[PDB]
Amino acid sequence: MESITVTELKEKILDANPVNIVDVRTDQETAMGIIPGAETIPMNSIPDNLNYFNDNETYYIICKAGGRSAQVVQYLEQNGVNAVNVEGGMDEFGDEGLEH
Ligand code: NA
Repeated sequence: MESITVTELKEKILDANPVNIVDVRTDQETAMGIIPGAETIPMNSIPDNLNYFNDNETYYIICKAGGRSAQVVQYLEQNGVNAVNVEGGMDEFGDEGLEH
């Protein structure tokens, strides 16, 4: 499985194009704020939303703590999707600069 740190993810903002981020937390959690540009698809619904993922692209998956997102990454890869886990989750990403 592939993974990157939150520090690495933030520095990605300084790159040419924005990366694809998928926030798999639940509704009330995302209600507290999300990373600008992130798509919200709860983990439980990932199996029914495979059509969202473009096979030619890569998706960075984030959750509250980093474990559940890793589970989603493995699931996605085993279904032909390119995914990377964001280590530490939103806990480590922090509550600064989020979209409310
Ligand atoms: Na959504």
